[PDB]
Amino acid sequence: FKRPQKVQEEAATIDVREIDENVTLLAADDVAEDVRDVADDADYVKVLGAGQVRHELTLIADDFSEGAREKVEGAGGSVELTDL
Amino acid sequence: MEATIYDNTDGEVDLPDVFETPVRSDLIGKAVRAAQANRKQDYGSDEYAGLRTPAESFGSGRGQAHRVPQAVKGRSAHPPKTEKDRSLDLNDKERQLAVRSALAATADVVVSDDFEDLVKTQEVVSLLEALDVHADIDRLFVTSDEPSTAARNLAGADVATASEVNTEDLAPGRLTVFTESALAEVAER
Amino acid sequence: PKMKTHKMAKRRIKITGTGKVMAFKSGKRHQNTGKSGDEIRGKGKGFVLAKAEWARMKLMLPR
Amino acid sequence: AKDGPRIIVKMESSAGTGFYYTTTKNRRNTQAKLELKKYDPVAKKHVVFREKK
RNA sequence: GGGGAUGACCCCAGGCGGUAGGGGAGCGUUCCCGAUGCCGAUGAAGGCCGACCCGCGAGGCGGCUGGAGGUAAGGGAAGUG
RNA sequence: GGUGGAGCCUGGGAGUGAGGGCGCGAGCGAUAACGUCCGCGUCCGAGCGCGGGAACAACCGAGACCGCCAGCUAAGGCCCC
RNA sequence: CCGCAAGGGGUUGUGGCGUGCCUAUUGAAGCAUGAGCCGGCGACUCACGGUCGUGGGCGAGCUUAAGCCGUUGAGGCGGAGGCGUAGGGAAACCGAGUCCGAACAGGGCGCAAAGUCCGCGGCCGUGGACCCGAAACCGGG
RNA sequence: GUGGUUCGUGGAGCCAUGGGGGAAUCUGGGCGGACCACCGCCUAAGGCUAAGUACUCCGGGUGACCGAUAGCGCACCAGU
RNA sequence: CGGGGGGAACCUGGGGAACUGAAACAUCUCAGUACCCAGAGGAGAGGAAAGAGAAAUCGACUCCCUGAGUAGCGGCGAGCG
Repeated sequence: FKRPQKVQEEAATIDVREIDENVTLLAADDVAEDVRDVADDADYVKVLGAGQVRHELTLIADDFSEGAREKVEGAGGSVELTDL
Repeated sequence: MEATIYDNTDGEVDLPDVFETPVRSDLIGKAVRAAQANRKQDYGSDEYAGLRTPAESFGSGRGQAHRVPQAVKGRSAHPPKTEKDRSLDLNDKERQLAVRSALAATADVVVSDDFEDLVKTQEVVSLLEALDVHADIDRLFVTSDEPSTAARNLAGADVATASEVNTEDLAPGRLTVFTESALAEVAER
Repeated sequence: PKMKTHKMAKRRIKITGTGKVMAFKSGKRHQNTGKSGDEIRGKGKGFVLAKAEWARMKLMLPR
Repeated sequence: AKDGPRIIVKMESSAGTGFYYTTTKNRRNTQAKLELKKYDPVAKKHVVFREKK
């Protein structure tokens, strides 16, 4: 069912409990009130829900799952790229 | 613990956790291999001699049977392929780990910085009188940022430096002396 | 180097990390079949076992 | 299927335009132009289906 | 399987014909280590013969040969039987 | 369930993918063939290597880990070789 | 005859029992093949992929091309990248949910059980790739 | 009507051309893959340009490369 | 005045193939491979843009790794890429 050639768009798999945790590690930098956009395991910052939002942080990322953004509401804040 | 500082009568320094640990043989050996491994060279049996000429594989019907394999001085069969990738690249982390636990093994002798100055191989003769032994026979020469000059050539020459010396260097059953910034090698560790 | 009957990779052919794979039902249809309706109720996915091995394998690497 | 100009010709129907259609095989056999039955386009539900094609 | 000290010993169970073929384990072969390894003109090797070791592929050893080696108690390597 | 020891799933490494021989139940076939065709048991597999029926895989007994100067039996035999 | 003596050495008269050896065979002394003798050559390997096993180094793990360091000549530093870190779909895209569909019925998944690099190894793909073995097609002469 | 290209006649372009038509010199003219609008890009239809990769007749080194049936077939009145 | 005649292998251009794989074979692959040719060199190749790509970004040509065995070409079959 594939194409007559290239093109391809983007975005990417990043997420909830994932960041609260290894980000716990991320504490080395923007992990106080958090200002997110790591540079340590991914490529094009979306965030899956599941887990239980924490660490009160705001993310300069692309976007996040239903649950995602909601629990986010639970313990932090949202910040979406270039223009959203 | 017992990290003995040269210039004998003079002071003592401490053995760090790093070297301390307990030892990893399988690995050590690995290191070794890594070593000679990427070092060797390679060999081959003449492509030309082996598949060059014109072979007239004498038809049939005639009382016989057939540039190919199995008569003599040629063919080879599956030769020292000059065509055989000799390398063996272990793996950074692996390797350094190696120089590591290995060196621990070495701890099982502390080159007091001042020494980076002594200017004569007979002077070597001297420090030697200072601590000779069969382990001494082992003897490995280590300075710490750019060699202990003269030290470098004697009935046991060699001179690694605080950065760039490794199991290859001496993990190999030997015994030795690294200058303190060589302990900077420690740093590397 | 290496590859995949990039073909079967494409028509029918995909893996879930389970290390398993599926392709489309394929039992009739998409050629003849004035045939029926409820039978048409026959084209979600087919999971052929064991063989999904030459399969998987030959694809190996990407999919 | 096996296009047979024999008393066996394929045909289908429409839902007044409930939109598309559904699958039928038929026979001049008896009744020519004739062809009416009811169905359910993706369009809502039911509808008058004329079968000719 | 019943203890095993490392062996090993003991009981019984318990078989143990075997090609394609699948699994374990050893042997000598010319090479790279001489993992705080070197024998030899009173012989290196290979040869020539043998009623101590091994289940064995081999060992050792003693005798005579012949002129110069090369072994490695241990791992590595393969144009190996 | 007396059994004891096969049983099941997951996965790597396999071979052969064409045998025939016998008894029995069918085919076919002149109820002909050390014919063939399927079937039910075994057989044989280049070693299912010993016994025998002469000799004879291969049909009756029989499972061959290894013990020359032991003993009980199979089937099969015991006037002689 | 006793250079390892009351036991073996060599040779054999007799007597017992006894069909070679290798290929390929339903089946083999073979009368089927193979091979006249002795000595040396001689045939499942390497490379890159991938794969499963495992020895072992961290679980996020790991290395290019290079630059520099080099009796021995010493390795070190390089962080484009690529394999795990959810995935469901054709896709939009959503997303631990996800497709079909408009229905709470199923398929994929979630469920960490987590890899990952390197080492040696049974194997597979491309390689002349267990070894020799023909007719023949094609190129230049 | 052919070529290169990953393109096997294809939704199929760019450059290169075989054969016929045969433009415009800066609001020129191709370009971003059919095409159309707007944008973005380049400025052809002349020439030279050391160095960074290949190669081995020849010289050097070095080899867990060979030992005369192995090494290039030829270690020496051998491509004879 | 310069040429030509060399030259093991290397370069570019001119011309430019069957086997073999697709378990046939007409597409195709083997390849722009082998070969033959002309010619420059010590190296030729090529080489400052009617480029790239699109983040309003990049700026010789070449060669390594990487990109991708991806994007994809295709009796969408071997494979090629």
